[PDB]
Amino acid sequence: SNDVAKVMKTLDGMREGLIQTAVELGSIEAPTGREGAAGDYVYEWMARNGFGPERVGVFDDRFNVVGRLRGTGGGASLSFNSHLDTIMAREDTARFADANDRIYHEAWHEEGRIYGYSVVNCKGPMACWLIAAKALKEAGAALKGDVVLTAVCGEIDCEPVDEFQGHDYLAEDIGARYAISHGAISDYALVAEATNFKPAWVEAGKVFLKVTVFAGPSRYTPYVPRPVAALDSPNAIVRMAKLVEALEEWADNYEKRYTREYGGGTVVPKVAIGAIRGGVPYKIYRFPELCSIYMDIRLNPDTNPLVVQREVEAVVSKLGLKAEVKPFLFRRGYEAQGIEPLQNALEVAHREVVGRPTERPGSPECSMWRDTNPYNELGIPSLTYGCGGGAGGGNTYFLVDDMLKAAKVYAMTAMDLCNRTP
Amino acid sequence: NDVAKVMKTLDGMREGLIQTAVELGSIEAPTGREGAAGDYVYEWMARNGFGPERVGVFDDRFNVVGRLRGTGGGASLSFNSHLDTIMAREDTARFADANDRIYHEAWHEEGRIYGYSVVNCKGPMACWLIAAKALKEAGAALKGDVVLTAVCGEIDCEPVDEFQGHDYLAEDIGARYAISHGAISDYALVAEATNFKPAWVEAGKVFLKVTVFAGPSRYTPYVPRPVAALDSPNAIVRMAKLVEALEEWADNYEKRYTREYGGGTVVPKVAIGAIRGGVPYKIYRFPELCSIYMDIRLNPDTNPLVVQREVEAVVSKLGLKAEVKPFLFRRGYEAQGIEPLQNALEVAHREVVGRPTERPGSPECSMWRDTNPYNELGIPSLTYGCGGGAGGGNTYFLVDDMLKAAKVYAMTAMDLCNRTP
Ligand SMILES: O=C(O)c1cc([N+](=O)[O-])ccc1O
Ligand SMILES: O=C(O)c1cc([N+](=O)[O-])ccc1O
Ligand SMILES: [Mn+2]
Ligand SMILES: [Mn+2]
Repeated sequence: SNDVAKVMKTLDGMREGLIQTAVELGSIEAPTGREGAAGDYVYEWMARNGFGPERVGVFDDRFNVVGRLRGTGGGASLSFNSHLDTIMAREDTARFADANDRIYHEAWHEEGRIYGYSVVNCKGPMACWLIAAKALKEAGAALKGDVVLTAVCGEIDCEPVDEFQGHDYLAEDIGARYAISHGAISDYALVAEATNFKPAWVEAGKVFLKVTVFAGPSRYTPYVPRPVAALDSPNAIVRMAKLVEALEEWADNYEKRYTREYGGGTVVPKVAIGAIRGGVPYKIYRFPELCSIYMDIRLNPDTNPLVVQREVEAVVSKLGLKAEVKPFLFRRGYEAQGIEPLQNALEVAHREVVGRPTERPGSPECSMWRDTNPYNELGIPSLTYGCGGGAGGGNTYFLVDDMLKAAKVYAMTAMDLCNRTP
Repeated sequence: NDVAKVMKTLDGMREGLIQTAVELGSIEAPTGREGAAGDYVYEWMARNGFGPERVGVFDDRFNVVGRLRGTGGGASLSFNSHLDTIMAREDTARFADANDRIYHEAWHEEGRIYGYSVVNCKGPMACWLIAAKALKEAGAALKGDVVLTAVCGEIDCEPVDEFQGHDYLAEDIGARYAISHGAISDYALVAEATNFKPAWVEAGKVFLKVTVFAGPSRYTPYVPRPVAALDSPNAIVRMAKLVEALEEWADNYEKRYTREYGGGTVVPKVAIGAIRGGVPYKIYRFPELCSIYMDIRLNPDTNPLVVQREVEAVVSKLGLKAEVKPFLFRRGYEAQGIEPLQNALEVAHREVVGRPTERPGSPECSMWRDTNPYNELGIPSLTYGCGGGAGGGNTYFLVDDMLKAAKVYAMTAMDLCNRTP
């Protein structure tokens, strides 16, 4: 009844705490690889507010933080999940025209909006359910089941390859899936990231390909043969340039050919060339005999990675090029099974706070990697839901009013779902 | 055909097979220190031109992945075995004689090769390493690639409480990591010890830490007696009562959740693997708490939370205050779309062994093996090897049997890798 109203009033009074928590958290430097400090904040925040957190991680400076709001007994568990890492590092001048742009690294309340990529993704939705949990506890809401509060590291799609290995470059393998596999299990799970108040419970897989084109023989610049046809060039960089336009057209058709509609959303799987190199910049007097490209290829839940690899091998084959197409990352995407209880609990809350039925999610938010996948993979029916446009968009701010709305929806969802008997 | 040629090659590789298993089995490599074994296999693969790569989370605990590349257009088959062994010389806490011999060494006697390190799992590993060599030296025609995968951390060690990170990790940095970072293929054969009996279902597991509470703490000259066990201020005493209740629950668990699948019969068992409270060097006050650590195997269709509730209920029935906390959960799977590999292996087996395959023993279907990650990731996978399981514990292989296995592995590959995906 009004045990909802009681909590809602409480949250209305926590607006200033909602802001500060988001800003203090968003202000912390925490790109993937250095989320340690961000975790420490969240651990101690949970600690002060009595959620009894544990650090659950593979490395001592890169870990997940898990706390709980324990219930009276006999109810279903709900996890809330957001990630501690952010996209931009001040380091990476190789990816951004202005790696040191204020919006990439800081977070502030102007207006009544909160700006910062670190807030959109993801500190942000995290602040929303942290506050939401605080409300439930202090309003003394009746919950039979546990609320699991899971702040994870390494959600962002950084992966090791070649000589870039270990602690510095790992992400998802030590993130959510690790936390869940080591205790953070629950009946259902809500991943709080930015959709536009549109729930999604399908997500994409991905396979990463390293395509290395071979050529040669190496020649000192005064001996290079000219003129020669591009595809016959001894310079592997030259050949690769030709392979790139062939691959871009293949990609244009890929996303359309493998578009697929699920109940949880329409998956539009896209392809991008994310990195190139060959050979080394500090020794350029001989062109390279080889040159590599690095491809991000998203998968719908029903696409086998090897199928995609053969398609790419075929593009190369059509050009008459000798190349190695080697996969160095594979993760599966999933659509949730048995999602209705969480779907419904959320739907009820959403119509109360936002006012209309929920809409079908935007394709990009269904066609990415979010941590709904590890939960789903492990039998915890899971969806994603939060305010604002995705940072991949790129949105750069949240409205404070919308964040408050979300925190209300999160709390309401919990009060419904956590009072069911499993 | 091109088969007889391979068989004859294998008949001639008998001493290389022995040498490889023994040199491999001789290396100290309990889970947590599989580095040296990883180094050996890499160099073995390098010598035979399989172009290996090291794929790992740490630079001294890694997986080794190589390929025997095909002409093009066939199905890919992985062969998988693990680099770690069960017993460490350190483990005086689990074995009465931690420094035996069978636990740590490996040697050629009869026409046997002895050593737990050989049964599990250097030897089945040797079997397919040799098989690949035979295939390569005989110039066998294969349309599809053969992927050679030696993984770390297969064995069920897991971090818990204060034991975290590098030293205590196992499965999270092993096979699933290797597969997730490149070692993918169409099908996968995990070579571990069955008795030439294929299995393609495997069990999951949930580990529970159960802590019983009591108190108040008392200096020994003040301890209240007599008191009923369940009322003792000593948490150790209460835990002792709970242990018996849990053993009773365990006896019935395995029968209640027994389940037969197409891939084998799963009988999920329960063991109390560890206990502690409090510390041995401050015993003048009994502990207000005491913990137990439970290994509970799950069939593929059991939700871990269900098991947690069953145990919480056991505690509740005794009037005890306890915390039941899970610290490990992994799912077990039955393979889907296994038929092509099942058939390829069956045909090979009948040719080499002479009779049809028999149904696997329940324990080989009801454990953790690396068929689970492959299946989880959509690569249909079964287990097959020679000899009795180390969990048995068998302590040797017959070399004749090891040779038979390598032949089955080789033939399986020649069939499957020439079918169109
Ligand atoms: O949730 C997101 O929008 C999101 C975006 C990126 N990104 O733009 O790189 C990465 C991870 C994310 O979750
Ligand atoms: O594969 C096995 O038989 C096996 C046995 C043990 N064990 O007996 O402890 C552990 C891991 C294994 O894979
Ligand atoms: Mn995100
Ligand atoms: Mn084994």
